[PDB]
Order: sequence, then C-alpha cells, then structure tokens
Amino acid sequence: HMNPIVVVHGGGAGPISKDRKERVHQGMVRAATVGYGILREGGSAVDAVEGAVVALEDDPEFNAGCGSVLNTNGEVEMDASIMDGKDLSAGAVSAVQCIANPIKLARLVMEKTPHCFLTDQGAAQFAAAMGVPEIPGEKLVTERNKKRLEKEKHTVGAVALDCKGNVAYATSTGGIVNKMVGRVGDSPCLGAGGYADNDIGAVSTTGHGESILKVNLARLTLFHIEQGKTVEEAADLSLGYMKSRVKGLGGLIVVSKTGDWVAKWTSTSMPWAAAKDGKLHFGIDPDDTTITDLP
Amino acid sequence: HMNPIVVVHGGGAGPISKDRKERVHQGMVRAATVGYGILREGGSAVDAVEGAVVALEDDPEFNAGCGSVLNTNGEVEMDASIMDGKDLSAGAVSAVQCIANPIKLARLVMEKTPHCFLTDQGAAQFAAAMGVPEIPGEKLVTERNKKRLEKEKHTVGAVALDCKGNVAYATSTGGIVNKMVGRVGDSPCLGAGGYADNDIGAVSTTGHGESILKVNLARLTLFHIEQGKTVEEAADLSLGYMKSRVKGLGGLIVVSKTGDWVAKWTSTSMPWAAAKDGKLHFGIDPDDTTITDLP
Ligand SMILES: *C(=O)C[C@H](N)C(=O)O
Ligand SMILES: *C(=O)C[C@H](N)C(=O)O
Ligand code: NA
Ligand code: NA
Repeated sequence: HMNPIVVVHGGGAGPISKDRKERVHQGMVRAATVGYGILREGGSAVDAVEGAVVALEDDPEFNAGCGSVLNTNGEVEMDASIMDGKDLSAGAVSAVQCIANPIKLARLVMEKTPHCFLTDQGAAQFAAAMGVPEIPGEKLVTERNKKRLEKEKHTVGAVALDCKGNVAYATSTGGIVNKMVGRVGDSPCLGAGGYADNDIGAVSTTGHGESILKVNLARLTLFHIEQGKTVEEAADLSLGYMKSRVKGLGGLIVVSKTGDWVAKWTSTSMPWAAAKDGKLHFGIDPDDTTITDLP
Repeated sequence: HMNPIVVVHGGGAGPISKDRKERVHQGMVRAATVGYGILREGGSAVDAVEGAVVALEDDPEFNAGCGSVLNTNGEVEMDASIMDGKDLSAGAVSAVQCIANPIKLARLVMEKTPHCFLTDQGAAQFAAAMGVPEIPGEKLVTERNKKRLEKEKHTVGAVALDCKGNVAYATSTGGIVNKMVGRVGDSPCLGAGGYADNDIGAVSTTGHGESILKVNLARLTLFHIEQGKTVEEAADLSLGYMKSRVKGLGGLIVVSKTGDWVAKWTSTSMPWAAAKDGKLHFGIDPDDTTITDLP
C-alpha cells in the first residue's frame, strides 16, 4: 500500500501583492492539510481532491467559488471537473451560478447521473434536484473582484494518490476577468484542465484557458510520462508546447502512479502545496520552496 | 501542393433499416460533395468542414441541427465544435437552442471572440448579437425523434486536408435521446469530439459521448499516429482502448497531414463518405463500399 500524496495549486497568473501572499500561503496549507487529513484516514484519491478544492472555493482569496472573478456583466459563473483514475469515471459542470461548491456538483454529476457533463440551466436544475443550497450572488462577489473588472473595463486544483494507489484530479474556477457570458474554459473539459489515469497519473491545470484546451495540456503531460520522461521533464515539455505553439502561459501539478510529483509553471506565479510523509511543501514564486511538519 | 480530401460521417449508431439506408446515403453524398467542391474551388479545410456539417445540420435525416434528438423535456439541445490545425484556433458551443446551424455559431466563436467555447444562455446572447436568426425549436423537431422519445422513456462530422496543406474538423450533434436537460457530450470538447493539427492530422469522432470524453478519443488517435501508426492501426487501437477500458463504442474519421485517411467504427454502423482524387468513397456497413466517379 503506497505512500499517499495530495498536491494543491491556486491559479497561475501574474505577480501578487506581498501582504496578500500570507493569506494565500495559509489558504494553500489549509487545502493541503484537509486533503491530506482525508488521505490520513485511508480515504480515497477521489475523496481527497474534492475536499481540498471545497476549501479553496470557500476561500475568497481564490478564484473558484467565493472569490470567483467577474464576467463582463459583473456576475460569477463557475466551471469544474473531477475524475476517478481507476475506471476513468468523471463529472463536470460549466457556467453554474448561485451555488457555493462547484467541485461537489461535478461529483454529483459523476456518481448520480449516467452522464459526465452538465451546463448552465440544466445544472442549475440538477443542483436543485440534488438539494443544493442557492446562495446570494453578493456573497460570491468580493470587493477586490469588482475592482479588477473596472480596471479591465477602462483557478484552483488538487491531485492525489490514495493508499491503494488510485489517482484523481480536481479543478475549479470562476473563469477569467471580463469574460463573455456563457464562456467555457478548460477547467470542466477532461484532458485539458485535468486528467487522471491509474496507468499514468493525474494532473490539474491553470493558465490561459483557451490555450489549455487548444493543446489539451493535462492529457499531453501524461502522453510523456507514458513515454518515459520524468514528471518534471513532462511538465516542462507540455507547458513549453503551450508557450511555443499557442503563445499561452500556465501551470501544472502532477503525481504519477509511482508517487512522484512536481509543481511547474511558465506563468509568473503559481502557489502550490504538496503533502507526503507528514511534511508540507509550499511555494508561490519559482525556486523558493519551504518544508514544514504536518501535525 | 496537396491533393485535397474531405471525409464525412454521421453517427456511429445501430442497425440501419432499408428505407433509411437510402436517404442516409443521399445526405452523406450531398455533404461530401459540398465539402469537396469548396476544396476544388480554393476554399480552406475549415470552409470545407463547416460546409459539410451544415449540410447534415440542415438535413432532417441526421442527428444535428434540424432532426436532432430531443432531450428529456422534448426540446432540441445542440453541441457543435470546429478546429483548424494551422494554429489550433477553435470554436465550440454547447446546449444551443432554437438555431439552424450550431457549427456556423461555433465558427463565429472562433472567428469573432477571444474565447473558444460558449454554452446555453451565453451561447444565445452571442448568437443574437451576430444576427443568427431565432427559429421556434419546434421546427427542428421531427416526428421520428418525437416517436423515439415517447418510446425511450417507456452526431455528424467531417475532416478535411486542403490544397494549402491545412487540416480541420467540425462536429455537431443533438446528443443521446432523452438526455438530462443540459447534458453535454463530446462533440463540443476539443480532443474528444475531434482535434485538428497541421503537423499530425485531423480526427472527428462519434457514438457514446461519455466514453469518448474519458479516453480523449480524437487526440488519443493522433498520439498513435505520432508514434508512426498508420491511420488505420491508430483508429483501431484508440477505438480498441475505449471499448475495453470504459466499454465504449463509437466510430471516427481521420486524415493524416499527407492525405491518408480512414473510417473505422466499433458500433454496428456508421454513415461515412469521402472525396479525393476525383472519386467518392461511401459506406454504412463494414466493407459495403461503393467507389464511384465524381463529376
Ligand atoms: C485559471 O487559471 C483560468 C482557467 N484556466 C480558465 O477558466 O481559463
Ligand atoms: C453521437 O452519437 C455522438 C455524440 N458523441 C453524443 O453526444 O452522444
Ligand atoms: Na474561493
Ligand atoms: Na440534421
């Protein structure tokens, strides 16, 4: 029975306000520890990614759930997906509004429908058929987020390997600032925002959405690891393709079936946190990595 | 320069009856003809793939545009996507209602917006903006799918290689009969419903949209070519893999950057036709082909 691991990332974009970093740091730790706390009790790779991502949605410092950036009409529309490595089972929602937790709805899509993908009104209905609390829009909308939209008007993920050596991903996002209404990114789209397969590993992505879809970044990262490259080599290879081919930046986290993991980005920043052997690893900027004890 | 080629399909389905056999032949013949004429007139692969899919969207005999399957409510909900392998520019739309040509709306998302995928409410807002008319959903409803939905309770695509060397795909569908409101299959997801790359090939797929999405079928088929599998071996393994791993069945059409092409399927039947070197190739059944001359 293998040594478990969760990795966590928190949108990969431009440089961040130095004070806000403490708040971002503590958010990464929290998701990781929750994710790890779920593995600790021999809990599944699927159980774990979902719990980590639930925490970040609820954390307003991150652009998924509460903290979601705004669309062109000042509102919050959100995307998500989850995948089970074992039989490649999956669930996703795109363009949902006025619920708290997108990643759980995707899991509701995954295990409680014969389908994999619901969108907009059909998913607003499905959430209501599943007893999902509608929350006020003012709660999901923060102040910093109204500010970013004005200045333009002038993503989070988790991967995990459980004790049985199954793998899973979860990705969740409010989208991209000043996006059109109905705009779908790479997040809810299997093989682009994430992919998990026990025979390879699992990956969650963040970056220029369109560019992530265009190249299918998550499956591609995996294409390589099957070919024999390292996690770090494969992450290098795919992110560079996304830059060299479609002129797009982004970030990724992967853990393979051997339990080897890395977090790599061609964006300016990508806060990340991995937990493995009771030791938490954290970072926001390239080549500055801390390690602390997990209680 | 490259001799151009178009391959078309609807839909990797079950047994086809004698009366349907012939209309279906005529529809395929017409769509392959529209595409090849565009390529013979100097048009791009994208023009040619958009060309042929509109022909099957317009034709009531095919599950896409008019004649699409009806959802759970007795309403037509449509997905389509288009991709050029030159720069990986793409457009896609999900759960689109009350419109003739979802693929035409998919092209405009690629061409007129900074996005590559739109859905439902947002899909329609952008539609109305671009002047796409609104037609009563009823006018897409056929007594065939009407009957089929009452009973159930109790897909189209093309690949092209052009005289400039450009490849492309387009895919549109009404989905699976009686789908949940806002279910979204493969057909608008890049990598699943199709993929185009000027440096490898182009692929358009069909059948069970849930399975196609998990194995990332279209892009799976292209990794197999990248490893120097002929277009036939590449279809057979990637279809071979969906079958065993998720127990999915469907079919595809694929074209290499050099002009090699194939239609395989694992369902019982798949309408397909192909025009290259002045001839038409057509089928429904395994090796039922008739190769004629084309004026
Ligand atoms: C998150 O980083 C952005 C996401 N990839 C998207 O929705 O485009
Ligand atoms: C058409 O049968 C295939 C399509 N992939 C779907 O939505 O089921
Ligand atoms: Na959040
Ligand atoms: Na049709």
